[PDB]
Formats: sequence, C-alpha cells, structure tokens
Amino acid sequence: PKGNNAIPHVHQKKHWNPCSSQKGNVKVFLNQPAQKHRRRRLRLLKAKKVFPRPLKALRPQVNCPTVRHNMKRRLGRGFSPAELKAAGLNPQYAATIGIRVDSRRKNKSEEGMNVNVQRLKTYMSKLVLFPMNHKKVQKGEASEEEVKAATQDRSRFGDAAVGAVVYPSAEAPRAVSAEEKSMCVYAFLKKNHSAVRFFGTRSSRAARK
Amino acid sequence: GAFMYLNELWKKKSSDVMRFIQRIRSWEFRHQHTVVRLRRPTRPEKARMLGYKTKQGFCVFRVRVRRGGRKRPVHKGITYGKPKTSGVLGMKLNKNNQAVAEQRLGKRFGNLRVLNSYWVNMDSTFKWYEVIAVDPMCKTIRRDPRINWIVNSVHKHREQRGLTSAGRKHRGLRHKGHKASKLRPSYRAAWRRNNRIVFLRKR
Amino acid sequence: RLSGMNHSAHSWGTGRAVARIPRISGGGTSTSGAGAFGNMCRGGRMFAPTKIF
Amino acid sequence: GTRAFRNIFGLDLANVSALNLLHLAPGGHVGRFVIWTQSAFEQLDKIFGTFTE
Amino acid sequence: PTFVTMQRKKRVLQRRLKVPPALNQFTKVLDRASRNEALKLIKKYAPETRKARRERLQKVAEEKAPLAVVTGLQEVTRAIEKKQARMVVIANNVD
Amino acid sequence: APTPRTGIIAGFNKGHVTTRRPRQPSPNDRFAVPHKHLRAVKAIIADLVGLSPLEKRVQEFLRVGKEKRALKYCKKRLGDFTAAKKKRSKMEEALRHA
Amino acid sequence: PTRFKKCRHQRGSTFCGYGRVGKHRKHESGRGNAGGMHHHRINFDKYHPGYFGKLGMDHYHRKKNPMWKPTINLNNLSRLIAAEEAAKAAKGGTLPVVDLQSSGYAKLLGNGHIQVPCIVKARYVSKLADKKIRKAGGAVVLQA
RNA sequence: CCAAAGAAGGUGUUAGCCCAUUGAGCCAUAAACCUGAGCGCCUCAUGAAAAGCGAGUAGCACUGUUUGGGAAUGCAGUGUCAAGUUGGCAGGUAUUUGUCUGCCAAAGUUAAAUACAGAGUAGGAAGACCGAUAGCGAACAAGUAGCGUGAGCGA
RNA sequence: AGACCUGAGUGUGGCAGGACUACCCGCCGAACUUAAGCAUAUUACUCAGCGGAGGAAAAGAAAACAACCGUGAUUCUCUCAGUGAGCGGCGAGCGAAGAGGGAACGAACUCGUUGCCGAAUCGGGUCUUACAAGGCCUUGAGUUGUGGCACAAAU
Ligand SMILES: [K+]
Ligand SMILES: [K+]
Ligand SMILES: [K+]
Ligand SMILES: [K+]
Ligand SMILES: [Mg+2]
Ligand SMILES: [Mg+2]
Ligand SMILES: [Mg+2]
Ligand SMILES: [Mg+2]
Ligand SMILES: [Mg+2]
Ligand SMILES: [Mg+2]
Ligand SMILES: [Mg+2]
Ligand SMILES: [Mg+2]
Ligand SMILES: [Mg+2]
Ligand SMILES: [Mg+2]
Ligand SMILES: [Mg+2]
Ligand SMILES: [Mg+2]
Ligand SMILES: [Mg+2]
Ligand SMILES: [Mg+2]
Ligand SMILES: [Mg+2]
Ligand SMILES: [Mg+2]
Ligand SMILES: [Mg+2]
Ligand SMILES: [Mg+2]
Ligand SMILES: [Mg+2]
Ligand SMILES: [Mg+2]
Ligand SMILES: [Mg+2]
Ligand SMILES: [Mg+2]
Ligand SMILES: [Mg+2]
Ligand SMILES: [Mg+2]
Ligand SMILES: [Mg+2]
Ligand SMILES: [Mg+2]
Ligand SMILES: [Mg+2]
Ligand SMILES: [Mg+2]
Ligand SMILES: [Mg+2]
Ligand SMILES: [Mg+2]
Ligand SMILES: [Mg+2]
Ligand SMILES: [Mg+2]
Repeated sequence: PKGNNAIPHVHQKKHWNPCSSQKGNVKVFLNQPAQKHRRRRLRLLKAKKVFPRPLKALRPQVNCPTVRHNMKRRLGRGFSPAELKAAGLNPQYAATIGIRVDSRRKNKSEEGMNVNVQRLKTYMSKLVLFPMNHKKVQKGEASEEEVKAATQDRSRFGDAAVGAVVYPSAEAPRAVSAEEKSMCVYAFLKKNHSAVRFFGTRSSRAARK
Repeated sequence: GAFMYLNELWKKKSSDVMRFIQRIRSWEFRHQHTVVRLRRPTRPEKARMLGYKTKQGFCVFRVRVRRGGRKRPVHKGITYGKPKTSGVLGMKLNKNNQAVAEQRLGKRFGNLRVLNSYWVNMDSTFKWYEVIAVDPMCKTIRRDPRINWIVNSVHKHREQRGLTSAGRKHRGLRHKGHKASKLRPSYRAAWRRNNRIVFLRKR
Repeated sequence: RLSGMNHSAHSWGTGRAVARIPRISGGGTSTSGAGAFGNMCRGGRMFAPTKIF
Repeated sequence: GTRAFRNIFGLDLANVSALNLLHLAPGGHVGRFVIWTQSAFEQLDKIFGTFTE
Repeated sequence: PTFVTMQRKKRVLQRRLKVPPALNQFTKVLDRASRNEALKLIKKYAPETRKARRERLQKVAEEKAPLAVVTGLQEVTRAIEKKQARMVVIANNVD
Repeated sequence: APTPRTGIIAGFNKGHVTTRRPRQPSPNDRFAVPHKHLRAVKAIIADLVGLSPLEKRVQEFLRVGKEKRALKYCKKRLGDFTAAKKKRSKMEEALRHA
Repeated sequence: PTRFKKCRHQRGSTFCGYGRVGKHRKHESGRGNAGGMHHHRINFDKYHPGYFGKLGMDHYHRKKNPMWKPTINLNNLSRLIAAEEAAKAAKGGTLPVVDLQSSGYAKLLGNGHIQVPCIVKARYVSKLADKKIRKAGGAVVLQA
C-alpha cells in the first residue's frame, strides 16, 4: 500500500541528526530573542558612545539591478567621488564627516548623481560640525549654542537628515491622445522585438544580395 | 630601474645563458642539504616582491622537495573497499610542492614566522624554493609597521594552516565569484552553510 | 545524545542460553555482561531520545 | 503610575497599548475582571478600531 | 669539508661546460694596470662617510655633497639610463 | 555621447530613458597605452640572452617557408592561437632585422 | 499531541494494526523511490507518468530575474485602479494611469472584458489586449 | 501593622511582619578602560596658509581528484610555457573571427556582525525536563572500588 | 700581510619543544549503509589518522556581479530553492549562484614596481627621570638597497 502520493525528495541521507555516534549538523534558533535583545542593547550602547554623531553613516540612493528590480530603490554602499565633488566635498574629509564613500560605483546617468548630490547638499545643510578647539572656532564649525543643542539621529538607516529613498511620483489621471487611439502598440513593440530577434539572420540574408 | 632588467632576465628562463646558470646552480643545490640558510636571496627582486627586506630579522632559507606524484602509503599496494579507491600510483597530492616546502621549513624552525616563498630552481629529481622567514623577537621586526603584524600570535605556523600564498593557491582562493562559490571562505565553511539543517523557532 | 550509550556493549550471540541484547564487556564489576543500549535495559538509552529541535 | 500597585498580591497591571491574550483569558477561559482607567478606556476605539473605522 | 669540495668542483664545472657569451664576457677583464688606475680614480672620488656627512650637515645648520662617484645598483642604473655616467665600472664576480 | 535609450523594453536601444554620462577616465586606461620603456628593456634583455629553443625552431620554420607549420608548432607549445600568432610575428620581425 | 494518536488506542492490541501475518518489518519494499522500474512500476506508471527520461534543451546558468514576466488580464485591471479613480472614468474623459511595473506586472493580457477604462503603462502587451483596451476608450503605453 | 519591599531561602506544622533577603545610597580603589580624541608641564612629532604596476606565473596537453559546473567548477603531478604597440582576465556548449561590457591575477595586514555539534576561567538567569533501575558512568572518599599483560573496561 | 665570499667554534640576548583541541584552518581519508543484488553513484569531499591557531578562526578591499534605469570588500541571516538551474547505472539520489529584505560596518590600509631623492635607515652604546618614534657616538648591519615623497578618495 503506497498509493498516489508525491515522490519524496526529502534530502536527509547525511548524518545531520545528533546521535550517540554522530555529532550531527544542525542549527537551532533557540537564541534568537536573546540575540535580538543583545543587538538592540549594543546599538543603544554604541549610540551613547558615539554621541552626538548619528549611529548610521550617510549612504547614497541606488537603483536595484536587473529588469526585475530596476524600478526599486535602496541605499547604496557609499557616495562616489564624482557626487562628492559635485557637492563640494573632498572624499577623504567626507569620510571623517560621517558620509560613506565608495570609489567603485560609477555614475552612468545624470539622474542618480543628481539624487545623491541633493542628499549630500541636504546633509551638509543639516550638519553641525563641532570645533576641534572650542576656544578657537574656525570656518564651518558650530557655535557654543549649536554644540549645546546637539541631539542625535538614531534612525535605522541614518536617513533623518535626507529622508527615505525617493521613488518617482505616480502619473496623474489623464486623457488618451489621438495618437494613442490611432497607434497599434502591439505592432510597434513586436517589430522592435523582431528587429533584434532576427538581426543576425536578417544581416546574413542582407549579404548574398 | 634595475628591477625591470632583473625581472625581464628572469622571464627568459629557457635562454641559453639562463639554462647554463640554472645548470650550475642545480648541481650546487643537488650537493647541498635539504634546508640551507642563505645570507642573501638568489633572486633579490622576487624576494622583495614577496616581502623580503634587507633588515635585521629577515631570513632566507632554500628548501628542496622531491618531484613526482604522490604514492599512496598502503602496504604492498593493497587497498580495500570499492575499486573507486584502489589507486596506488596515479593519485596526486592536493597541496602543491611550494606549500610542502614552506611547511617543512616552518616545522623545522618553529621560532620563525614563514612569510612567503618563490621558485628558484628545478631539476629532474628535486625542486627548490627559497622561503622567507621572520624572527618575531627581533626589535627591528617588532618596531616596523610593515612587518609588525607577523609578531601577533594568530600568525604562528600560518604555513601549516594554508594561509601563505601557495596555500591560498591550492585552496582555490585565487578565484572569486562563480569560480569559487563553493570554496569560500573555505570548503568546510561552505559545506556547513549548505548542509546544516536549519530549525527556525516558528516554522 | 550519549546518555545510554557510553559503553562498548556487544551482543553475545546465540548458543550462550541468554537473550541477544548487547551486554557490557569486561569483568570484575556488577555491570559485567549486564545488558545494555536498550530502552528495556537498566542503564540503557531511552526510546526515541528527546531532541531540542 | 504603577509604583503603588506593584507589590499588591492579586492585582495584575497592564498597558492598554499591549494587551495580552494570556492575561485577558487565563487558561483559555474568557471573562476576566478588568479595571480600566478612563484614559486607557478611551483609547480602545483607536487601538482596536470599530466595525467601520 | 663538503663546502670546500663544492666550491672547487663548482669552479671546475664552470671551466668545463660551454659558457655562453653573456656570461663569458665577465671572464675577460680589464688590464691590471688600467684596473689599478680606475680603482685609484674611484678612490679619489669616494663618497662621504657617516662622520663627514654629519659634520657637513652640522656646518650647514647655521643658515649638497661634494662631487663623488655614483655607487649602488639602482643609482648606477639610473645614471646609465639617463646617460649622466661618463664611465661605468662593473665587478666580475657578483653572485 | 552614449546612445540614448528608446524607453521600450525591446528594440535596438531598449531601456528606461536616463540622461547618460560618458565613460570616465580611469587609471586602468594606461594598460592599453604603448609601453616604450618596457619594450626597450625587453629588447635589451632579448639581445643579451639570445633565442629560446622554441624560437630557434620557429625561425628555421620561417626561413624554410612553412609558416603554417610554424604557427602549428607555436600553438602546440603555447596553447593559444593568439599567442602563436604573436610569437610567429615576433620571429618574422627578428628575421627581417637580419 | 501524543494523546490523539492511534498508539494510545492500540495499547493492549499487541500488533498496532500491522497484522499477525505480514507483521511490521523494516523495509519490505526497499528504501525511498527504489524499484520504480522493478516491482514499483505500476505505481509510478499510473500515478507519475513521464517521470523517467529526458526532454528538451539545457539552460546551464538559469537566472530568474531576466525571465521575470508576470501577467495581468484586462478584466483584473480594477485591482490596480483606486475607488474614486474608478468611479470617475469613462470614454473620452480623464482616465486613471496604471503603472504595471510599479504594481509588479510586466505584460498585459486580453482575457475578459475591461470594466473601467484606463491608461495602462506596460512593458509587454498581447495584440488582443491592445485592441480591446483601445476599443474600450483606454490605451496602452509602452515602458521599460 | 508594612509594602517603592508579596522574592520563591531558613526556622520543630502551610510565615509579607522570627531570621536572611527584597531599595535608594555610602566607603575603598595598582595598572588598563571611559570623559572638550578628560586636564597641566618638559620633550618629541605634525597639519594647512614621463614612465609602469607582482613569470616557471597565468595559460595549454596528459593523467588524477573534486564540483551542480555539464567538449572539463577548483586543485595537484609532469610536460612546455605567455602577453603586454594595440595588453590581459571574466562574461556557465567546444573552435576561428569580430563588436561590446565589467575588472586588472600571479605580495601583505585588517574590526563587526558568524561558530563553539562531548573545551576551559570568573560569574549569572533559568526550565510545561529527570526525581535515585530516572537524570551524567558518577546526587555518596566515581573515573572510585574492582577486572585485564596491555590498549582499555568500569560499578 | 690583508680583504671579500662561502662555512665553522665559542661567549652574550632570545625563541621553539609539551598541554588543550568543543568550534576554526590545512592535509589525509573509510567502510557499514542506500541503490530492495552490485561495480559508477551514495554514505562523504563524512568517521578514524597527521599538523596548526585563536577568542573566535577563516574570509576580506574586485583580473566581483551583471546585461539593469545598473550594483559595488568580506562574513552571516531569510529568501533564492529541493529549484520547469544543473549533476546523476539521467537510477537510487544529489544540487548551488546572481538579484531582493536585512544583521554588521568611522573600513580601510601596507609593500614591491615606476618616477624623484639616495643611509636621511636599522641595530648597539651613552645622556636627557626615558632599553623615548629624542639628541650625540658607532663600520656594527646595510648601497646585492634601509628609508622618504607621488600614483585616481590624486592633481
Ligand atoms: K590497490
Ligand atoms: K563507490
Ligand atoms: K520586585
Ligand atoms: K598543474
Ligand atoms: Mg560511542
Ligand atoms: Mg577638540
Ligand atoms: Mg553566499
Ligand atoms: Mg540512563
Ligand atoms: Mg498481551
Ligand atoms: Mg493499520
Ligand atoms: Mg506487508
Ligand atoms: Mg537527447
Ligand atoms: Mg518560605
Ligand atoms: Mg584633549
Ligand atoms: Mg597585476
Ligand atoms: Mg605554470
Ligand atoms: Mg564526488
Ligand atoms: Mg588575512
Ligand atoms: Mg563555551
Ligand atoms: Mg544512577
Ligand atoms: Mg549507573
Ligand atoms: Mg604543538
Ligand atoms: Mg548508519
Ligand atoms: Mg545494497
Ligand atoms: Mg536489503
Ligand atoms: Mg551484498
Ligand atoms: Mg563526496
Ligand atoms: Mg576527524
Ligand atoms: Mg588555544
Ligand atoms: Mg584573522
Ligand atoms: Mg559584495
Ligand atoms: Mg521558492
Ligand atoms: Mg518554490
Ligand atoms: Mg555531495
Ligand atoms: Mg542585500
Ligand atoms: Mg624600498
């Protein structure tokens, strides 16, 4: 009596189980709530230690790769030296200011650089730089009142200064134009797809003629 | 600089003059011991590329290893079990001879830290590598930021754990991404990642 | 995981006029040849020992 | 405002912002005696909503 | 001892095998009289010692080196490549 | 400078339309720049040392006139066709400079 | 829970529902999927046809992200149009604009009758969907 | 009668008030750690105002092994072995051509998130677990008595 | 005579040796078992064996992904995914990687090389309270090259 079942592929033929003869290969999560509490405690202790600096450094906005996620936005690793230059900042100094720097990420378009430069402008406008010697204030440093004002950003993503990542706004309701009524969209898309799909064979048949 | 001329000369290893020099050197090394201390490296350019400095506390040893494939040490060439595991002569050691020489030098002189090694000569019977070693107790080593790290206790016998360049070579750490996904950080680490059974608390 | 099994117990086989349960090896003690490894044995391992997963 | 009620044996404290079913129905039996402060009582429309809001 | 036999046999084996011109050119050396003259001229223009340089830098503290031969493989090679060297002297037994 | 995209998921210049920036200068661009000093050092060393046995065989092949055989020999010794072409070109240049 | 299993009911039955004759033995038919072509052929053949053999070309490094192409039908476009947007929508007037890729769809399919006319921005579209959505007074806008 | 203390241990029966406990707080302190990179003195340091970049290497061949890696994922032995003047590597079906993208191997150091699947030190918190044939072999002068030539076995 | 090179012998100052080894790193490496037989396969790149370190180790700073509107060291988590990948007497069975949500992250640096310098270096004595990242002295090492400045976060 086996009957009509799924064919099993449970994948448990190795010595995963801890027994008298086997140490086993397992990973339980019985420490998960304790580890979550430990992480929050460590974040609070770190925030108290680096006060008044925001706990998370500033990160840029990037576009998620691949055609599945290219409509999504997230925080990148660090601001490029081109964005930092366009914001009027030296990258080595920006690293000390609390801005993450990534020299690997190239700016292949103007929009991403503009978004990150706006983030940098807003951050430097909201930045309160403490003087190295408060008895001798320099250009760009804060005053006694601002230093006393202090206050610390404890946001999860270090985004209080610059907000969350900005998505393009939705298009407002509109009226269909005469061209949109007339045009055959499927034919246009299909011919554009065929232009690349049969490009090699079309070019080969272009030869021999 | 002079380095360019030395390096280009050492890229012409099969030329007549280099073959003559290597013939004389190979004869000399054949009539020497398995481990030989050297006052100065045979290839100063290669040694300095690999981290050797002409400073107190830097040592160069030349280590000889025998060539050929590994012979499985079973009595009278008799294996048991499946015929899959019946080979005696055709098997190869999964660690290169450079790492073997580094480990021999390291296990012989346990008061030194192995830094790197380079190929110096080859023969029909032997291969020679010159191993760079550092004295952790030398003041020049301990007060020099460049080589200061090797005094730390985590670098004791790093050749025995495969952390040297030859060890990294035979561990597959020369590659990244899709060529080394199952090799990183090590085979054991990836095997633990891919084979431990995970029990989430709520499931 | 080792709670009933820290012995070199082996069955004696048939022909000795005793049950075929594995028994503690050696001599000189009161556990010598005393039956082992079974959930029905005095110092043996429980049936289906409990797990933390 | 729980300083005076902590040590009272037989009086359990609660926060309206986190109501526990294990305390609202001890043993799975509904119908627990609950004392409401006016400020916590007035938040029940916001916290749990209504049939329409 | 082994090292004595090895050095003697090494000289023998270098004499016995066919030595390519790149290595054989170092066997043919400058004449003894010309070698003595070149060594004397270099001796006259020897670089400053540690004490001489220390005294000169102490003297200059109340406010470069004198002309000398270029020594050291890196500096001599740089002098040769830039063609600043009027004459270069090379040893025949560098190992 | 880069070709703008058409805003269509398909076609020759498919893709979302952004204002593309040109490729920026990189320190890696010098790898495709002629290395004159390295060439001079290599020529000096090659003149000093002579020829490889592989180079002698290829030069005899080229003097005889079996270019295809020289290319096959270089391919077998070096393992790649591009390297074989380069080595045969080097030996032909060496022969011309004689 | 252990008190609901057949084990509790079978205390004192001496066989636990495995019989006196056949008995409960370790592996009377092999382990797992053994014998799919020998002594388990009928089960595999009538319950899992097509299990053995090969079919089709190979795709060595398959990536799901380039292949991402979820689809939505015309008669399900109200799921993306809001309530007041749907209420104020008719032919020749101001129409809601639906951004498919922001809503998680790539291609627009033409099944059913479109309820509320709208302007759809889609990466792909079927010819029937395009024809129907134009006949209803809406439109399709290609996007990448 | 206390309760900002109801905390669960002890005391001759079941103890908030018999005891210990259960707080705010006080005293002391080698260095190290934290505090306008705490605050002085001497000394010592210190800020700004053209070329080419890792060679028995990488590749190929054969053989072995390993991998999901499949005309060969990584590695090993031997053979023989580069390029850098239009370079090299990767782009998961072999070859020869082109065109595009990334990236620049063959030297090295680096915290934190991660493990502790029969470790250890100093402390803690416990448990819908076991309750002396159970739970560790061992709640006891237990790896003890005892056995074996021995490895070991072992109450 | 003497020098250099290559090797010895003593004095002086140090280090290695064993233990631990639960996790971690390198090598070596089975069979029982499953396939209802069994040889490839599986168990398993596991057990046993040898070597090595730490409080974590290992990895780590692109000769990386990808093919995007692009991302951006390493590690780990959920997912990807028991997979319309793939490997398999294509049988039994094995079987990952991009992307996306996250943890963590002041995360970056050091040589070699190439240019410009060329002992400015390092050890010893001795003095500054001081085996100073200091000053003086020292052929003692070192020019068969120690050290400084510049190399895309640069100008
Ligand atoms: K055999
Ligand atoms: K087998
Ligand atoms: K309390
Ligand atoms: K090889
Ligand atoms: Mg056991
Ligand atoms: Mg200050
Ligand atoms: Mg991973
Ligand atoms: Mg027991
Ligand atoms: Mg009965
Ligand atoms: Mg039944
Ligand atoms: Mg039956
Ligand atoms: Mg077929
Ligand atoms: Mg009591
Ligand atoms: Mg201060
Ligand atoms: Mg390189
Ligand atoms: Mg090679
Ligand atoms: Mg295998
Ligand atoms: Mg490391
Ligand atoms: Mg522990
Ligand atoms: Mg007991
Ligand atoms: Mg007992
Ligand atoms: Mg040891
Ligand atoms: Mg088993
Ligand atoms: Mg079988
Ligand atoms: Mg059977
Ligand atoms: Mg059998
Ligand atoms: Mg395996
Ligand atoms: Mg083991
Ligand atoms: Mg330890
Ligand atoms: Mg480490
Ligand atoms: Mg990454
Ligand atoms: Mg899934
Ligand atoms: Mg699924
Ligand atoms: Mg496997
Ligand atoms: Mg992520
Ligand atoms: Mg240098």
